[PDB]
Amino acid sequence: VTGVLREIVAHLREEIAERKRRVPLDELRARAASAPPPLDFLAALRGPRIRLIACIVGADPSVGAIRPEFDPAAIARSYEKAGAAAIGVFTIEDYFRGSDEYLQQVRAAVSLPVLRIDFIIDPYQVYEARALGADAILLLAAILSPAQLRELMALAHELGMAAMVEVTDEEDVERALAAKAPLIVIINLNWDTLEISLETTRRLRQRIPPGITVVTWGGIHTREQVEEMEKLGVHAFMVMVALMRAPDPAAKVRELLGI
Amino acid sequence: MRVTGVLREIVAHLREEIAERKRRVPLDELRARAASAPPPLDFLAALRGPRIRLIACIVGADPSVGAIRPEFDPAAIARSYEKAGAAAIGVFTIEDYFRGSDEYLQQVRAAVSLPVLRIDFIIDPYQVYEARALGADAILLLAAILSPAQLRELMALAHELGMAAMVEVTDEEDVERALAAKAPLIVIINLNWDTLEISLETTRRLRQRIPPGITVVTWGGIHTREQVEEMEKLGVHAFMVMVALMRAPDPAAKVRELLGIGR
Repeated sequence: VTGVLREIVAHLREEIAERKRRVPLDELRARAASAPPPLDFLAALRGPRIRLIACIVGADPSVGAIRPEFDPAAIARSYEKAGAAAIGVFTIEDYFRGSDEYLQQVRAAVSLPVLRIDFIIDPYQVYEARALGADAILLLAAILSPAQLRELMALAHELGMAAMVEVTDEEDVERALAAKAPLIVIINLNWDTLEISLETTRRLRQRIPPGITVVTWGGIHTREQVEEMEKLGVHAFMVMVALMRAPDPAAKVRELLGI
Repeated sequence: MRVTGVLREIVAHLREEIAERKRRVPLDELRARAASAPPPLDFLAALRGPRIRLIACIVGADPSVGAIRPEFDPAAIARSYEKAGAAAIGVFTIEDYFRGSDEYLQQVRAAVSLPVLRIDFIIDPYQVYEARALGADAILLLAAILSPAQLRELMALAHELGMAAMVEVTDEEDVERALAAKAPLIVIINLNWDTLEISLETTRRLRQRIPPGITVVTWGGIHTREQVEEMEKLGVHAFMVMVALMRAPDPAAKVRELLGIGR
């Protein structure tokens, strides 16, 4: 953690302390115990052919200027019809009020496993994701200490959720291999230059032994790329930017799955 | 489809925010605000040197929302960039999703004597008067998104207010649009919009299509002295840096390193 991400962390700490005040762990521990019971995310992620995780940003970039209001429930449903193996919801709760409600509306609308994409630095946030209906969380191996990585993985496992461990480089990969993570996502982003490139998963995928399920995220927008990743042993891919920019996102899901 | 999905949603939010701002601050009030401000400095002149010039860019927002102790202070950051040798300061304002992003541009403007470029998303003449009332000496115009009439209308409004208008180009079609509009100042954006992939290939591929006499800026994926020297060798007159300055431990030393100078 250093730079703009350091400034984000600083804000996250404030927000988390404020939330703990209003809803202490004990109250949230109970809430999570009574949420929709967790589906098996990792299982959805491995069949004969590479699987699609379709990601929704939990926020209306139009901020209400589009009428008929932003409706992620209907969006997720159309992704599910189009063959998506799982839905991802990028929540931005620390910067927008109702973001987490969008995660709940998606959870109610689909039968697929739901991955919550946010920035987890505290055990209290794993409980929050469970209480909102998530079946999986993300963990940033470049950010967390090797102790917190294992503690957060184990607590997710304790609550019934899968934890996908993000890696960006060779040093992140060894840390995830050290924490014995059975589920890794390669983020195709140079964290220094903010350069997106498929070359990251191409170089790094081979440093992950067979047995661990590999997911790839970033720079995928053609069916050619999807077949290339499937040739690489990659069991699933996440798409977010390609969907947000398609004139018909569900049609892009079908194109990416070759349907 | 050029304007689809998320970009359509942003523009739609902009259109609505501009209409609301217009009703609270009408054109004749804002025109007098612009006319009241100290006059814009010459931004084009700051970019014509014998060496390539650095436009050092600051984001006009606090991602910590106040949690960072010592509070975010862009005035002092801009002063450090000026001291280190920048030719101009760019301020990225996000006034359509954060409230007082424009107050940071005013803080920067009071703090330096360099020309100040306002980096934001201009689609309406109202926003050109706004940038001038906030102290801007230059604006950006995205040629790929404006109609030819709109592009020419916004360039002429900027000129009539004494500001420079930097026309952004992303590909060969954009360049021809800019040259057809007789733009004196063009910035090549080093970004494949399709993938959100950043690369200097764009500037290399498009620089020869722009005749001498037109001032060329390059923006995106610049972070080493060798890249700066290569662009200078291409006759590029200025470069914008934002990302590399924020990741830098000492941002003022990085400015000096990109210019190849000491103190």
